Amino acid sequence: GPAVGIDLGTTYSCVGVFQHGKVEIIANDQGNRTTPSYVAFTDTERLIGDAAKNQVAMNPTNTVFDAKRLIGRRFDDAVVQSDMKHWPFMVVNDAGRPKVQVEYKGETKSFYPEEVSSMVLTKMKEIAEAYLGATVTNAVVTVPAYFNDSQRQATKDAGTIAGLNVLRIINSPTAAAIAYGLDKAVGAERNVLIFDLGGGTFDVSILTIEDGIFEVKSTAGDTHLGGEDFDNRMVNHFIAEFKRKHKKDISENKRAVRRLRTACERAKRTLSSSTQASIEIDSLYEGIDFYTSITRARFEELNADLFRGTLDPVEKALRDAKLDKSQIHDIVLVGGSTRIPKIQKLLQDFFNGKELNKSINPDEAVAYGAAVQAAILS
Ligand SMILES: Nc1ncnc2c1ncn2[C@@H]1O[C@H](COP(=O)(O)OP(=O)(O)O)[C@@H](O)[C@H]1O
Ligand SMILES: [Cl-]
Ligand SMILES: [Cl-]
Ligand SMILES: [K+]
Ligand SMILES: [Mg+2]
Repeated sequence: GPAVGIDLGTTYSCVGVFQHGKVEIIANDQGNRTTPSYVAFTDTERLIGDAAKNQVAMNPTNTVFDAKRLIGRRFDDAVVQSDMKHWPFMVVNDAGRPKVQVEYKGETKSFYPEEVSSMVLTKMKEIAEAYLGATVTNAVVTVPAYFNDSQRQATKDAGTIAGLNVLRIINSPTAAAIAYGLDKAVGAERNVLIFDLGGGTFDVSILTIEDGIFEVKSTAGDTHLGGEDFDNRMVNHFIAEFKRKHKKDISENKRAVRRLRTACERAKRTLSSSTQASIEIDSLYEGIDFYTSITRARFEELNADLFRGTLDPVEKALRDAKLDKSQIHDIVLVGGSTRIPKIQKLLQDFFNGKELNKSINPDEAVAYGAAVQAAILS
């Protein structure tokens, strides 16, 4: 006490605490309200969060991310087998269970997905503690509505290992609805749609709420669609640009590409607020600096297809919920990618002008709700 709410995301995590009737989204040591769900291993240390992602470009093999794509799954799992091909780190099989293998202090080591995630939760726990100036023990941790028992169990174990007493595992969409106070009894049932576009996944959930009780009507989306795909479209655009101006292709330089990706991710965030953004990278390739810029319009074209496609899962969710657009009482934005103006237009146009619940930072909405629920449970 106080107990906190932690959003353990695929790419970013967020922790909040509810005090004096208000939720405080807690900033980390670097002043960031969300922290990368990254962990890195080196000859001398173990890095978590910002410190880990900041060195991902020079240490691709021992920097782990996406642990949430493995958590609660078996090695033989089809999705595990597919994802493994795309990760720079190794995933091994231990008695039918996946484990990430890395080099730490010169020796080989493997960790279960819940162990990597416990490291991320420990970081969030310490972040809350630095702010509260007290020890944090109780917490509510979130999971996608589609997680099964094994995944929920593994996420809870990750918390226990982090030294947290998990009060409860709740679904992200429900946490988001709770953040907006949509769980208050108000007569009859209400249909709420959660549009969650994160950095690596896209989830659309339709909930029916009556008497403070939630009913997941349907879920839709794409487990391999997120802000990270928008960054790639930008990376390819600039690889071509650098090639035209310099007669050089930086494609095979893993570090140069990762550093360009990082500059694009940052330019992207700026484009949600401004109509243009500057990209300036020192010594990108062979000592050549890359100073350029990109417009919001340009950014939207490079991603027009991906953006527009987010509406397919929305139509399917409605169909599976046996509901029509007009029957949705509230539309909630979750995920940092929903801060993109063009995406808000697409969703809004689809719902014929209906206003979107977007006052709470989408990438903080889940942690916000979990923080509210954690206080209640305490
Ligand atoms: N202002 C912004 N505009 C566009 N994208 C953003 C903005 N802020 C954060 N993002 C993106 O949101 C994604 C992940 O954050 P969320 O907070 O969505 O994480 P997670 O993937 O774990 O759910 C990233 O792709 C990140 O670049
Ligand atoms: Cl930190
Ligand atoms: Cl449009
Ligand atoms: K998150
Ligand atoms: Mg998320």
